[PDB]
Amino acid sequence: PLAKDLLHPSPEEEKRKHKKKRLVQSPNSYFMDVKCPGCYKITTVFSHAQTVVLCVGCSTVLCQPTGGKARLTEGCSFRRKQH
Amino acid sequence: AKIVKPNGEKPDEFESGISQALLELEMNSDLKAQLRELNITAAKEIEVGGGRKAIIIFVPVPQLKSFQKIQVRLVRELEKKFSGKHVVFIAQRRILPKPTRKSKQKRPRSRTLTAVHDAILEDLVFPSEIVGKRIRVKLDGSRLIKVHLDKAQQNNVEHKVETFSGVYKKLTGKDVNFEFPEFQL
Amino acid sequence: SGALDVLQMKEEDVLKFLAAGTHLGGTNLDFQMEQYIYKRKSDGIYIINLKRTWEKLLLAARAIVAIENPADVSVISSRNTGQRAVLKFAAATGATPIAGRFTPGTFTNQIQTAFREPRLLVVTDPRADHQPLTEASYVNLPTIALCNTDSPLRYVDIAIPCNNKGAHSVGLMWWMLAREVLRMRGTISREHPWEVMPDLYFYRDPEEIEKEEQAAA
Amino acid sequence: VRMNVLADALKSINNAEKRGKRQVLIRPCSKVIVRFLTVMMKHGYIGEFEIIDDHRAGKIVVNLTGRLNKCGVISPRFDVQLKDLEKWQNNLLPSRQFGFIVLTTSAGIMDHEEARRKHTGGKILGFFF
Amino acid sequence: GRMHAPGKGLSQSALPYRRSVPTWLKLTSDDVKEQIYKLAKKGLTPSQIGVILRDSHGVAQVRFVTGNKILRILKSKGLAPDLPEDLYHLIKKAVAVRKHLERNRKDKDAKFRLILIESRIHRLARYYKTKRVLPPNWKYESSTASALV
Amino acid sequence: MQNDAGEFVDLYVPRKCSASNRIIGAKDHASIQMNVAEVDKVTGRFNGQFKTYAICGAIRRMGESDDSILRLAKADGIVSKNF
RNA sequence: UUAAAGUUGCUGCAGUUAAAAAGCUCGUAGUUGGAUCUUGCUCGGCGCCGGCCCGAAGCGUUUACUUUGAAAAAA
RNA sequence: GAGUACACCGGAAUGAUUUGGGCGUGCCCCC
Repeated sequence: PLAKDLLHPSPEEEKRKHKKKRLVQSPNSYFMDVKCPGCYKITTVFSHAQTVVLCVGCSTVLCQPTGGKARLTEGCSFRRKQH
Repeated sequence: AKIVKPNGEKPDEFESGISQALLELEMNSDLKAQLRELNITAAKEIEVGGGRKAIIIFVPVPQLKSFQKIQVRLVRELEKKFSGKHVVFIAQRRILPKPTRKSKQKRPRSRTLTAVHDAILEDLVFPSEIVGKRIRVKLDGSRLIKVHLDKAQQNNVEHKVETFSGVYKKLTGKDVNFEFPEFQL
Repeated sequence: SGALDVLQMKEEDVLKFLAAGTHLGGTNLDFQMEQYIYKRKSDGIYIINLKRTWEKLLLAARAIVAIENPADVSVISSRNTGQRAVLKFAAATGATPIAGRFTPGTFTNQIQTAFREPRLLVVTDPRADHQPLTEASYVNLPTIALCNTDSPLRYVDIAIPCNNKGAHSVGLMWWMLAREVLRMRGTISREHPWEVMPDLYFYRDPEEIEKEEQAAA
Repeated sequence: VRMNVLADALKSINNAEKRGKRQVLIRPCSKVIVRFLTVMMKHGYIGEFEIIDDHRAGKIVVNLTGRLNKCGVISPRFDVQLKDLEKWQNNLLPSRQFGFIVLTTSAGIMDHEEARRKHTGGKILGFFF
Repeated sequence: GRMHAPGKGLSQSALPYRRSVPTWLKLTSDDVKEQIYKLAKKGLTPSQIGVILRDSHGVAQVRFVTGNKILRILKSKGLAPDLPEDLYHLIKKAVAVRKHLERNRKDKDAKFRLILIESRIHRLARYYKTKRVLPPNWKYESSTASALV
Repeated sequence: MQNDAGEFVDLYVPRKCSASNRIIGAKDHASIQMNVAEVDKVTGRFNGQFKTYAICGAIRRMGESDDSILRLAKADGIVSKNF
């Protein structure tokens, strides 16, 4: 349009835009925390896990590598966490 | 007491009194495992706008990370002792001169003016870290840097922004206002 | 409409809007109508925000009443949906009506019989009446067009977003624009219900005309 | 690839001024660029402008007005003297009553009239009228 | 655009604004340094060490928890390889392509890819010679891989 | 335009557009003389004074005259603030 | 032979169809290259009681650019 | 010591007593 404000946009159009084309450099990834129902403790796994990740103790696999976000093993719950 | 100086000047009686206050706090509380090996360099008196006042605490650089993890209770203890003076913690860094052609080992970029001012602005706001900064260049030519802070720890910091502006105007001379964005985080 | 609280939805204008259907539009988005809109839903009908429509209806009413003489306000329609509405609008306000087959060169060719030099143009639909919008470029004519979600925004000055496909919607909005301009002129008060009939500005097909006049007395 | 950052910035702000956009995004930033629009805004050709200060090369958003005709650069940066300044402004400007030449000078980046009245000169940057 | 390809791609990492060790992370510099030491004794590249750390052990970036990046620590010990990993991977790709060529003689496209790879390795080797990393007498021919795989 | 004498010398001054702040030429026939009637604050009837604006023809031909008139109404407060 | 020649285009030309971009890629010179960094340590003077300040033998990143001077035959 | 829930102590409120746990600090397990 003619007069569109670029000082501060709405967060919705910030989320539709590409991460490099945003007003500030903000990644589209996060860190998540999953646990096996048969196990007890909690491991922190990146969202794009990119490889087979194992919890220490050699019990169950957790994530499988894909093109984008990793596929979680069933029965495992994740939480969106902020630093 | 615990006041050290790189040169040969005895500290004045006001900073000696605040040092004796620090010694009676460490003798009072059970923090002697870690505050005993810590030191305070100097302090000043700042007359901010209105009927208020503030102090700056100079802390030497290599044990600043030790001061980070105990900062959340020392500020509360010095407000419960004397509530008429806001305290802040500022790491003391010196500024090496520019390598002009009139006048030597290389000057590192950690000691330059922009890096010292960036580190001072970072260490000025400890419970609320910097999420973004914008610079306003006003019509007369003067500059203005606005600082964005996260939504976490807002209940006790919003009344300190005038003191932060007064400290940063006294130390550097640049007008700084503070804002709190909420939609991104 | 101003910050004063005399020119908003009382209780019933929104009810008339939801009954007529001035809130839901077409099925394609327009880049000049990205703010006069809320969200596309399932079944693919975009929903027009209503307060913005009310504010531009006040703006169009203000622009009409701002000029002193009402005889040189050309109201234009060519589609069969709003032939009666613009004629009774010109009867109510005192405007000059053109209804069906607008002659080219009416504002440009001056030696012909159908010649007029007006001051304000009021257009029912921008896509259907693309010929008055072209003739409004050569002479200084501001215009007001009741726009839609699927209407290009070319040579327009005040856009009122509405569904200009149903006869009830255009008849009601032409009627209430007449109501607003006669209220602003100083003849109609806001305190009492003066209203003649919302159906009095409605176009209706000859088949339903015949069957309802045979059913009724 | 990108070599003259000021040329890209002035081409972008010239396109924004031609199409009537009030604000424009300039993707890289430099001290020479912010000093150039400091000269422009002190002369009154443009208005307020922000700097998106982040950990990369910054971004500049400006508040344009209608007092701007064209922004240009001179590439490569030729050096001029006090004798040859009138030769440049005779064939680079629309009139002798307005319009300015910004040139890099050891006393600071500044317009042609200040460089005339303090008797120094240097390499050229661009023009605006 | 790319160096030897006509296509243009916009796909890279986008590091966040904030420079801080996260509060949920309960690791100091010393234990993650010892873990980097252990995975270096395993025999991995700095890329593999970094992706393993950020995948399994919940670190944003090593540069934000230590004072410097991985390769400066690996050269601070002294067991880091004399051949840099980019040019080593280029030698491995080049010898794989060349070995594909001595059995497939009538393959012009693979010869073209080998020419592009030799261009890449010469262009990287002149930069490593400029930055005083390699001896100036080092050079690559068509039959030198057994000395450096 | 002034001179060194101190008196006006130009024959007339042209108007200014209210959106792009350009002038309107003598042979540009797409200009607007829009007037918006402001009303009394307790009754709502027309008081007598107008509020004029001007938009050049290129902004009309691109099609952004309506949002321009909306921004001028926002600046003048004739339209509601929240909108 | 010069201007008109913006028909030799450095200012300041053209390359879809009028005169015209190598069939395409790699490749050493040549050209062009992202952001950032704000004066002091042996001799003696306009004054004064072993002394304060100033002056100075000695040194205090090289380049391009820019400004002031010298030296620059006459017609 | 288990880490899904539990068997327990030292500080601190009222002379003597002690208030469900988990590590993903915020929502998960027994009522």
